[PDB]
Amino acid sequence: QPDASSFPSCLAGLQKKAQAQGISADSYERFTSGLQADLSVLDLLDAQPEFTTPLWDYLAGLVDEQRVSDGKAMLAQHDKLLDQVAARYGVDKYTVVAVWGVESDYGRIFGKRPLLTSLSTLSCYGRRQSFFQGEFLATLKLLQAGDIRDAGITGSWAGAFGHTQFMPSTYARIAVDFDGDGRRDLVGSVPDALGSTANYLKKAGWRTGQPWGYEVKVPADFPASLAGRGKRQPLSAWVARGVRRVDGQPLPGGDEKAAILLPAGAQGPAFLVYRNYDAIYSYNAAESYALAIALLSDRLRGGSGLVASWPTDDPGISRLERKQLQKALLARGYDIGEADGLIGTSTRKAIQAEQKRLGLTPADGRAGRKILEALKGAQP
Ligand SMILES: [Ca+2]
Repeated sequence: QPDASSFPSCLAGLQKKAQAQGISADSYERFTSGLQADLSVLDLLDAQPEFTTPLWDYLAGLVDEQRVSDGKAMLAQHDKLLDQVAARYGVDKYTVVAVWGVESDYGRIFGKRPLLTSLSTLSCYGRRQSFFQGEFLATLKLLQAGDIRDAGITGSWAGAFGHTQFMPSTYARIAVDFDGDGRRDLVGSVPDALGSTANYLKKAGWRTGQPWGYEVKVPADFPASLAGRGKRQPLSAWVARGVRRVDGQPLPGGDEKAAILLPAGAQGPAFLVYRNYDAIYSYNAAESYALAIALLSDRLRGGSGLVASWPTDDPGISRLERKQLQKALLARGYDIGEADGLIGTSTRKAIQAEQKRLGLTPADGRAGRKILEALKGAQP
């Protein structure tokens, strides 16, 4: 089993590796002095989840009306900067602000855990030590360079942090100094953050002026077997198969490769995705985040949102509504923690108990509209 007694020898070993890669002993002592193993970070790894979260729950929180209103506020406030970012990297401002909204809520996301604690612990314990050692050493190089200046910086357990939720190795490779002050500051500089977001997408293959894709309508008998991010066909093949834009307009046709996504079955919402969707997808390597960015970018361009409905009687609910649901559960005597809007195991267990009590099916523990409307009390 992991034991805290091994941590000092592990940290001392990493000092020699750090020195070999140009991190000074002074830097290493300054940034790692009083680091302690936090073995609780391993509780979040190779943890089998008890609950399944469908795509429409991710989208209800990532693309909620507050995310859309906040994004339109940022497009207004940062208009001139965003034009300069688009001019310098060839990525449109709606895409850049959509990524900023989904990844960090425009730089407002609470980092639960100190970066250097998570990464040093994961460098010394568990089954991914070599990977996390690279991330740990990349963080120390960024601190030595003064790109990062807060050794107590917080982020995800896996080391994603700042406006962009880059991991340290991504930060090293992709971060830009947009404002030209000699610092690549993705924590405190909105210019550096938006420029780095754009640079990430450019490096991932973004084609200037091309769409991510769009929502489409497929015919009743469209074969679900043809769908998937990996299964591209020329647009002419999709036209031949009766695929159309959701407003009935034809596709462009010709020879450009595109995939159809049917994340919720042959008559659920359908998406035609181009190479720029693949660039977006690379940021989180998860359809939930990739379609959140694409659909938020559609809302920020003044789109009304998804035309098709998800196959549920229980639509997802906003971040504000998740807080209302958590307050409702606390009011009914479920000790689920703070009403922070994060739907974790404690909340989902209380939802499932209420679903079974109320005869709601499925008793899936989802934070959906059905349980919200059932449990809301006074002044939600
Ligand atoms: Ca800068």
